[PDB]
Amino acid sequence: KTRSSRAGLQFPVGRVHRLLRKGNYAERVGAGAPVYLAAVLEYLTAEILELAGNAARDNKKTRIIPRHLQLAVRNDEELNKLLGRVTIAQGGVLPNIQSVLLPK
Amino acid sequence: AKTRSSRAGLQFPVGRVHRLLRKGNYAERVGAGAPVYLAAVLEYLTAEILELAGNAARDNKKTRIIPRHLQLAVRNDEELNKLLGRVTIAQGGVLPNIQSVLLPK
Amino acid sequence: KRHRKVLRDNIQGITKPAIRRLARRGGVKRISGLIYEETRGVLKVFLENVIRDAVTYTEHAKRKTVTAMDVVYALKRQGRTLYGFGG
Amino acid sequence: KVLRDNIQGITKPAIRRLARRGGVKRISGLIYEETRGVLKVFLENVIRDAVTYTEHAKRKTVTAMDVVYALKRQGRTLYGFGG
Amino acid sequence: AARVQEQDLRQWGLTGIHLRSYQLEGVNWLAQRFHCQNGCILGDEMGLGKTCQTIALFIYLAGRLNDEGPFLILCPLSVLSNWKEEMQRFAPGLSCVTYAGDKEERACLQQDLKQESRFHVLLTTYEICLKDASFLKSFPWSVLVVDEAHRLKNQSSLLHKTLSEFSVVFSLLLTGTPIQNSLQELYSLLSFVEPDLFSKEEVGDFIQRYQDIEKESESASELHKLLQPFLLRRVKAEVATELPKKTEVVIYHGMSALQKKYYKAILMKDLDAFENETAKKVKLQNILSQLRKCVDHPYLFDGVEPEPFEVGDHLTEASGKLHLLDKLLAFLYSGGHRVLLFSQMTQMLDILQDYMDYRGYSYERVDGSVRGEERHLAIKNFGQQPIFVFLLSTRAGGVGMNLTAADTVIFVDSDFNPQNDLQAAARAHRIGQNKSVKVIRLIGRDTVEEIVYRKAASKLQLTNMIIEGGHFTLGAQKPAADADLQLSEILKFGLDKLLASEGSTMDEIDLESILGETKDGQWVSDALPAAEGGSRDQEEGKNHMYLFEGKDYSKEPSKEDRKSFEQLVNLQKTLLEKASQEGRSLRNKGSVLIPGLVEGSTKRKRVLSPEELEDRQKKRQEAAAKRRRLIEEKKRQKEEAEHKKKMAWWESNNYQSFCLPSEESEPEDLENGEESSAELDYQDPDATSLKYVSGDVTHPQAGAEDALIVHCVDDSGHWGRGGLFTALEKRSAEPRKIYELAGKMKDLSLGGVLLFPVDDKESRNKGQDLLALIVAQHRDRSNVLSGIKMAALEEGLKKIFLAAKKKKASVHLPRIGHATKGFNWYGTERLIRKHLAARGIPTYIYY
Amino acid sequence: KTRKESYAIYVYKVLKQVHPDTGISSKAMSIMNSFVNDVFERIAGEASRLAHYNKRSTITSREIQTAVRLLLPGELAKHAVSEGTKAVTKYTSAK
Amino acid sequence: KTRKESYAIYVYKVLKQVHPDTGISSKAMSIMNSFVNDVFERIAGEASRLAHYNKRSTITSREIQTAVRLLLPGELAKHAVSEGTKAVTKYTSA
Amino acid sequence: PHRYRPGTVALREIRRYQKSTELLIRKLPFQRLVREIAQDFKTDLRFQSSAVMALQEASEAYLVALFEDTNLAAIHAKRVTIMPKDIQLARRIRGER
Amino acid sequence: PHRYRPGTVALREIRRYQKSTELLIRKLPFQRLVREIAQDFKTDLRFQSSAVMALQEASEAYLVALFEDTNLAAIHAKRVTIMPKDIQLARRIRGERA
DNA sequence: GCCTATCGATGTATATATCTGACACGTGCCTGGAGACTAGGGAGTAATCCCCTTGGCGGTTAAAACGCGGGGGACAGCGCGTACGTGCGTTTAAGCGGTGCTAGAGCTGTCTACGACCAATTGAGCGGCCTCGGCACCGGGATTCTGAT
DNA sequence: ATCAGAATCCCGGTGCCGAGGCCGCTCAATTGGTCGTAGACAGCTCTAGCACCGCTTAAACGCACGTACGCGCTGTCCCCCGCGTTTTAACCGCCAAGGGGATTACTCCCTAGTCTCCAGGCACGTGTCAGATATATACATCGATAGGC
Repeated sequence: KTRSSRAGLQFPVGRVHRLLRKGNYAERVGAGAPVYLAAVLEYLTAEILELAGNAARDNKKTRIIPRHLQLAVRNDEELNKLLGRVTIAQGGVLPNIQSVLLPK
Repeated sequence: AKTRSSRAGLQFPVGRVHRLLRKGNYAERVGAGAPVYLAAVLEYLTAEILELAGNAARDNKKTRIIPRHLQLAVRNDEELNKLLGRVTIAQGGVLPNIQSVLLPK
Repeated sequence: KRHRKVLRDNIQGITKPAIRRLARRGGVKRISGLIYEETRGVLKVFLENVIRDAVTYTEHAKRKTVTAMDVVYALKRQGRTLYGFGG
Repeated sequence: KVLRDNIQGITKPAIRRLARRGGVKRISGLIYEETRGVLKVFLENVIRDAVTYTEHAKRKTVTAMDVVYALKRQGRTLYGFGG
Repeated sequence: AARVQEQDLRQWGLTGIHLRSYQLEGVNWLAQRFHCQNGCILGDEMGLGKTCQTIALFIYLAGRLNDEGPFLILCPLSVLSNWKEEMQRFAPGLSCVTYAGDKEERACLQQDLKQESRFHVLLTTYEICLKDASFLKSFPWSVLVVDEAHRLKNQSSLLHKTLSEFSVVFSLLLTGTPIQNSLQELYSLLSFVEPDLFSKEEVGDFIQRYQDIEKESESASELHKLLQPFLLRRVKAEVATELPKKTEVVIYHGMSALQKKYYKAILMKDLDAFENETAKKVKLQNILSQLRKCVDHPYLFDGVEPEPFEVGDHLTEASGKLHLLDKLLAFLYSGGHRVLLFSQMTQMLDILQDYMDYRGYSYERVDGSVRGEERHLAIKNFGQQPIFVFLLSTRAGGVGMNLTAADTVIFVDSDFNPQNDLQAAARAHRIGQNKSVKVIRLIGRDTVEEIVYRKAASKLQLTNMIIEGGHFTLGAQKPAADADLQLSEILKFGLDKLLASEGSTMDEIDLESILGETKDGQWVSDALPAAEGGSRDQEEGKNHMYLFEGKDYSKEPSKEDRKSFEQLVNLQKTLLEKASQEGRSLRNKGSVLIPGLVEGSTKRKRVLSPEELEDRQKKRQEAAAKRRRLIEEKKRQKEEAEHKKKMAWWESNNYQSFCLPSEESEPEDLENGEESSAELDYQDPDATSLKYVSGDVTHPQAGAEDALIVHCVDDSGHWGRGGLFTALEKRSAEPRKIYELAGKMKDLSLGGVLLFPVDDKESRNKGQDLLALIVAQHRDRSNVLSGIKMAALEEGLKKIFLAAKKKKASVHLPRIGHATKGFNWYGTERLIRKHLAARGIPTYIYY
Repeated sequence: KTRKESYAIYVYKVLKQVHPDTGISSKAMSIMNSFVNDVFERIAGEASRLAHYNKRSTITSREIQTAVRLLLPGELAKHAVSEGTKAVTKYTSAK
Repeated sequence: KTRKESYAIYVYKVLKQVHPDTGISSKAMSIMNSFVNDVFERIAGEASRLAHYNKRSTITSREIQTAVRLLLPGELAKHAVSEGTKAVTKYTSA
Repeated sequence: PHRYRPGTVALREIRRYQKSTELLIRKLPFQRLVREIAQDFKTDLRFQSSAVMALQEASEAYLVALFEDTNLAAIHAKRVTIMPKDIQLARRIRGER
Repeated sequence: PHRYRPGTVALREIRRYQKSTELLIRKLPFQRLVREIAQDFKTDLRFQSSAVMALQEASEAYLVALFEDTNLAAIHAKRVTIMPKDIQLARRIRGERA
């Protein structure tokens, strides 16, 4: 019965719709618009999450942690592009040393 | 007088501002004092900038203000240069400036 | 002989002197010869992103004519707002 | 009940660890004061806005949301806080 | 020798022409009557090449009878050029000298002809013959030729008398109208032709005896038996063919797999137009353009040419039409034929040029962009140079051009208006064409062109048949709703054949079997091939003007093709459905993505019931009419206010108007009673014709009557320096002052004429001189002047007729452009003559 | 006693889609929740601005598609767009 | 024929106040108008966010002031805040 | 004969263009370049001249600012001659890739 | 007599601090620093602990990014010892030192 | 190796020169700002629980504090010799100037499908809590690195 | 050079409280009805961007070596690091005030929405004079001059 179910979403159609109304974005909002957006947000997140899952697995951990998130973001060039000024708590930094500084 | 701007002693249009704010969906309701305060602030900044522009044109021995004067005025107000740090002005040019390493001896 | 002739790419029309002239306004006294192609590359990438965005606005607007405000929107979105052509 | 000088608490070793994470191999002794100066300017602006938000919120206590908003206004962002 | 052999005439020097069944019979009749020593009249209708036949008669006289001349030819100046040209091209062995021009030119020619007395044929006009009859009489004449001898319809004519005063043995009179509704013309000609057999006095008996031949078959037979030796006349198309009979061909071509690729892709891309009945108009129209491009050439689509863009056969391989055309052109080139190519898309002409370059063929191109002078150069080049192909945009070529040098015409794609194609056809298959012309329309078998043509052809042939037959059975203008259905039917056609063969169906066709016989690189004008009759029970099967290769157009998409379309739509839906039905797809997995929003692109909605459509049509009509009427009235009120400004502006400057108001609304009361041709008896051609005199335009040679000098000016009022303008200032300085005043005072309006006297410094001994300046040009900062407003010249001459008759003053005009070689004088001259000289007003032209 | 909703459950649901067997720390859940909500604001802001530029009262899929294309950098949007439109198709197909 | 509007007359009237006997080019006027609209959007956008942060339905001068405090440079803000306050206290006497 | 020494005229040019308010790129070449690039995005696009004009203004401003930063980098590197390595470093610090 | 040569263990330190993810700043000194700067805008403020943590996180990320740009600028000058002159160029080019 | 001049060359700011469209101003009109009248729920209204931060203790430790010693980089010097500055001429084509053309932007009108508002209602998920083991963490396993061989 | 000998992982086994899962009640997501405007969608009208030719003259192409910069290699020498060695108060565990944030519930004014209207702002309108272009300096630095000391 739920519109989310009707949409095949994980995401909450009614809640998303409510957010769109209260955000004062426009005078009127179509019923499919939240569907598209929710789907997109849902999409994006999981794409991140697989990569995040890959990092935790590579790190021999069963639970994903912020460190995995930092590494994953920078490694999707587009995630880094989209998130160029976003910092992750306990994210740390990418391992990298300049060849000029390396030993003879 | 009828106009709220004259009541505030302003030149800028408070009624237009209130209308624009209402139409801009910034909030569900807009109090009558916010347009007044904003009109005064915009008017102030306008006067501040126009004074610098007027000085630049006058200094340039000219009666008409042009974008060149605006660029000169803006960058020389160090605060405007930061406020407008990535804003570009058409026909503004740049400030004459040459590094000492490049200067002759 | 006149029906068709091969011609140099328009980017080279941003001639070596055009680049030199720009650098001189930038206060550059001496310039290495590798910079002409380097500048062309940077400029092309910059333009590519701007035009693509503009095209996006216009097509959403369902127009066929590209508009200066579309450029304004692109510039503002990219954080390089230009004053002098509209509002 | 008044605070001073703990910027030097971001001592040479504090700065050295940060520089090593930054990949720095040698650190000039002049870098320590340069860093403390730049850091203070950065912090001042963030805190200034956070305070502005706190004041707008009519609060006496500074919250993580004020920090988040300050960063966001500065075009910076830190996930994992507030929300 | 068999009809004094055509070879004997050619051996005697006849070059460049075939004495057609009609021309050969005429020359032999002339030759036979010469053996009988009876003079002759060639009464054949205009265009049968009477010129050619007469030239062959001189060839017969010089070659068989050794009559060395001299021979005299009297002809109209418009044909005198033709006579000279035919003599030079077809009879180079007989020296033909032209006695034409002005009194100074004629004085030189009289000296030259007395110095170089070795001409066989002398060409002169009727007016010069009358003026210099005494000069023409000095030469001992053998045979006299009169072209369009109707000039002799009156024995009292000075021409008839002076020629009767010439020493004549044998006469040949050529006339397109041996009887202009009076037997006196025929008898006057006959008495001139053979005065010994036809005395000058038997005019009354000839008229009276033969006037009722329409009623008397007996008199018809008697007059012809008497005329058989003296008058030859024949009727058209049966023997007297005059225009080479036109041949019409439809060409069927296959398509390449690449074309098929795009066909499938284009059609599949926009299935929604078939679903939304109301969105069909714009969408199908766009699609149709793309389909046309595909049939023409896939490279008409961006990125379809494989990079690098190298010239090669892959072009012909890409289009079955081009593939066929290439092979066809090779044949035509080997056949020495000349081809005109018409297409609506200039874009293909570009590719075609590229192709000509590839094959190295000689070609010219004229489309709507080739400017007039450039266009003259292209035509000139084609006429002089061995250019094989002419690339033409279908809309640009129909206007005035002459391309009779070509024998082959190809339509790549047809126009919306069949009148345009017919208008273009008149450019090459034009009067004067001596080769049989072949007309080609290109169609891909079972392709969109065939379907479009089936219905378009029904409309087009009906329209073309309607234009010559005059019974306008124009296929009714079906509203766009039905044109959308028509387009869906077209789109539902041939689908089985088109898609079931994804490979190229580009069949090699033996062109000659379809094209018919080629003789000396000429198309044999065989009537459209009716599949030949094998007699056993008569079965009627339309080998009429709409059937080519026996194939009948106008017939609908097979029902199966229609079914396959609908099936394909659902099949495409299934692909979309499956992709959307299928689970979540990730990028590291590199899944297939669906393109943008479906309703992103727009869908048109339900049709308001036919009743509601009718009501909205009315509403649309009513709303437009109501607003139009109200708006137009309010717009007029603006014009009224502007008029107030105009009057106030003139009034504020204390200026008096010298411009005559635009008199284009007065009935020309020139005795109201059927405007039938006032028969100008042939007495002194100088009295009603414009008299040209060399001299200064500013001093009219008018005796005692008032004189009206006419000149054209711009609306600036700024007086010119040099040339004729200096002559005007020499006679008076006031024309300058009035012109400067009128220009500054806004008195110069297009077609306005300034009238003021010219007697200020030098006045005639009798009569008043008036100068009329016509406001015909405006010059903007771009300095572009329009031809002295052609419209203003007509209005000015109308005013001059009314003013000159009203004042009964003589009119004096300069010969505009006399010093500019190739200047179009005729338009000005005929306006002057029609409005003044033909109306009895004395007109003098100064050069 | 106070009530506070969040999107974590879908995150977890999604987690099990990408990695049915994988688990996640609270800190990571908080980060992603913040991330989702932030991007929602980005997209909605652009759709709003675009509608204003077009003086349009209603936000629709048109706006979603195009705002998305601007924000999700280049191709990143393509991927999202394909699923986004699909879901809408599903929703509108259903009733 | 379609009616437009801009800040041009206000800019020009202010110009004659700060500098009599001087004019301004149309290009410069366009820039001024453009700048005014930009700043307006900056202020209104943050004020909207602030209102949401506080769940307020109604925007007031307090939000405007706060946005100005955040947006403007360290001293320019002092003058602007003074003028805005001055205008409100003057108007409210009506 | 006469010749100015290396850098003397360069200094004049710097002062001339910095004193000037004029555009430095030829309009028609820039215009064609944009339209050719437009072929890369769509088969059919019309353009306002003012839009192209704005694009040139923004492009020149962007590059000039870059040239200033590049010049600083060369000076920091004890050079007078700018090199691609400087441009790359500048953009890198500006967070441009 | 074994000693690692200058800069060799410094590389090991780089590897250490790049592999670790924990904060490198002394927490209480940073907390005092937060309170100290805030003291300039208002007296007797109260601070959420998480606000201080967020501030510390943001500061570290900011400084580390600066150290990287500084490192590159020194390397561009063919040096390996970072100096304020590098910081000054970097901040100017970033436009922070507008 | 200057250093004080020096012409005069090429150029630059200045004089007074003239020329014009872009700068001014208003006209005629409107359209939307104001001056009304009006309701009700949003922001302020205040009281309150009970929490979060600040206050507060000392311990135990890692950590920072302070120095020597040094070899390598930081730092400058130098000659190499290319390549980038300059002024020459050659040639292209960018500019200022037109023309013709119609695509497509632009407004208007009518009304309907799409969504707005209102409502009943069910159940998704909601706060508060409990259970289990991935992880931290510790001691202490092995491995592999540097500069000393 | 190869190896010793600093110092890096790998590993087992432990034990903590966080992550995942449980239910709960509320309030709102989905279910159910009416209106209405927007947009859309279709129409008609007219504009400006576009395709084309055209002359012109300035620009860039293309010329060359001279020049001086940036180069690679030179040497200098003392500073950040390596490690020791000293000494810190941070971190950490424990308790515990109460300032304050967030919770509760409530009132009245403010702004929104109401209708009628008129006057400030504009688009069209027309003109004019400051700035643009003349033109030829007067007058400054640079080039080599070019000396003398």
